[PDB]
Amino acid sequence: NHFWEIVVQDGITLITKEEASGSSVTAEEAKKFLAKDKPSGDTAAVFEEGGDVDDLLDMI
Amino acid sequence: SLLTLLWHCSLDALREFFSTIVVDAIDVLKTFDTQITKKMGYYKILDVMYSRLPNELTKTLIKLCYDAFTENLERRRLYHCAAYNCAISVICCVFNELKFYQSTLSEEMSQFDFSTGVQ
Repeated sequence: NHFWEIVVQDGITLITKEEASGSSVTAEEAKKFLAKDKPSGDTAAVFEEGGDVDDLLDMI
Repeated sequence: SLLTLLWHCSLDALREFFSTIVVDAIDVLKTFDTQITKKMGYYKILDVMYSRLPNELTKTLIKLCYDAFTENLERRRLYHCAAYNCAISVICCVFNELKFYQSTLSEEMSQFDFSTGVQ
């Protein structure tokens, strides 16, 4: 329901490496900006075979 | 009888007739042999009516066909074939992608044919 979004806006520092500064900051910043979505298709997830039914229901 | 007309009658009339019998077939879609016979006929008419072009309810009825075959007395196998052929029909435009989820002389001659009245 809520997750690391508020971490991202609050844990804005030190969520990655910091033992040799200069790469520490770059890695931390990279983890701040999380790596923007991909499809999967029906018959591939929880309750697979409603998905085709999902693909069945619009000819208004 | 019917399939001859259905496969051949004017496509515009097909629109009219099917639209006239959409819910007329929706309800009846869902001794017992008579039920099975009517259901064969329904599949045999829906599949051919699908064959032309894709009301608002049209969305749902598709699913109500597939399950019909999925059952795990020979009339029952005929029913399985009926449902499966109907699905094969309806799967044309829907799931168009893969993963289908298994003269003087002539006129006078006719005038004389008229005179005898027999061709």
